[PDB]
Amino acid sequence: ARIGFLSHADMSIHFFRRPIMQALKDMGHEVFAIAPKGNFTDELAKSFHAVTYELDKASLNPLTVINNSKKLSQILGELNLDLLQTGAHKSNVFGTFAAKNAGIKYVINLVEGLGSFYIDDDIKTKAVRFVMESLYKISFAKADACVFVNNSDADYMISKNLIDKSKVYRIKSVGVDTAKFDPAITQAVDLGEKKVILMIAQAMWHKGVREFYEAAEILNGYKNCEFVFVGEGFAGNKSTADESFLKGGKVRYLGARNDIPQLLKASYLLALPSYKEGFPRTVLEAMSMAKAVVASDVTGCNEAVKDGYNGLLCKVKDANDLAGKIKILLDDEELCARLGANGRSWVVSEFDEKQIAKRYIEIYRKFIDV
Ligand SMILES: CC(=O)N[C@H]1[C@@H](OP(=O)(O)OP(=O)(O)OC[C@H]2O[C@@H](n3ccc(=O)[nH]c3=O)[C@H](O)[C@@H]2O)O[C@H](CO)[C@H](O)[C@@H]1O
Repeated sequence: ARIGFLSHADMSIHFFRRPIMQALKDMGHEVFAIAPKGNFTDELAKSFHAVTYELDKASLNPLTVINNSKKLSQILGELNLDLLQTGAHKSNVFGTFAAKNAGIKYVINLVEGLGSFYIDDDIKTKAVRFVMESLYKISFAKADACVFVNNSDADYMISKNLIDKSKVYRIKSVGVDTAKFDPAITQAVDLGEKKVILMIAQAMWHKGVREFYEAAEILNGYKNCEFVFVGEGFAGNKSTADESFLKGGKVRYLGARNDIPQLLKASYLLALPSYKEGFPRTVLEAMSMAKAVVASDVTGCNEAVKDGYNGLLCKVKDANDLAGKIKILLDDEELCARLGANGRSWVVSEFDEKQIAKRYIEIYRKFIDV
């Protein structure tokens, strides 16, 4: 009845875990949102028990990551948790070690994307990938189960004998609030009289930001289109576009936004030229808003978008092919609407958050009384 949700970032708790956490709260359980201080901490803290901790999120310095995970073990023990749900690599691995050193009997892991350590292929990153996968063998062994939001990550980690099928649970996508993301009750943002080509993402190079911006240059307002980017940059980050880049192209930059349903309602299609995903939630949000998607033919994207059904797949690291798929849909409105309609139909029947949350709780029921 004391269930914590550990993440390296409060955004995962607030956007992804939330439906699970709200379901458990409603059932009368005490629910903990464990993540470093961020932009959603204050909001999270009036819905659940917010707990913050110091985390060097990207650092790979052993002593930093050891000291950090010792402090986290203490922070976690003070919560007297019955079960901990972790998410993503650093929480899955070091969060599990910390949780077990803290006396938490049950730890459920979650993989929602393999990350940039499977995009980059340099020798340094290949070494880091090997260590992480070696530690996963241990954390997965100490943990009781791991949920996977797509099939490819599960297949892969199984193929590498990192985890036994017995513990693999496949719950496709983290779900989307299809009653909130509902065209009929949403008033579009006013972005003009243009065909808005919308990309929602943190400005990671590995999200395809460069390709989205080059594709904007290539189409250059074709058929009265306008590329729009929603998300945050970060200065002094090799892995990220700075605001100067995000504002300096044939793209309208809106920064961070909370009116995503309204922005999607204003848009003509959603683009996600990611280098790698798990089950992208912005794609789900577009589908729920009955909007067609053009996404990269990469892990995750190619499970959330079926080419010719709810969207079009384009080659990765290829600004011209991304522009081509967008042009195709600009050239054929009746097709673009048909794909969006298929997206809305697919999400309502398989990806509404409420049933997805109930399936997580059925996994928890295996170990604790809810
Ligand atoms: C592996 C990877 O690279 N990403 C995965 C990771 O999500 P990411 O961390 O990549 O986030 P995402 O891009 O899937 O989702 C972003 C979330 O933030 C919201 N948002 C974003 C920007 C903004 O200004 N305002 C706003 O509200 C957006 O509506 C969405 O709900 O986990 C997700 C949940 O499973 C998916 O599996 C993604 O594939």
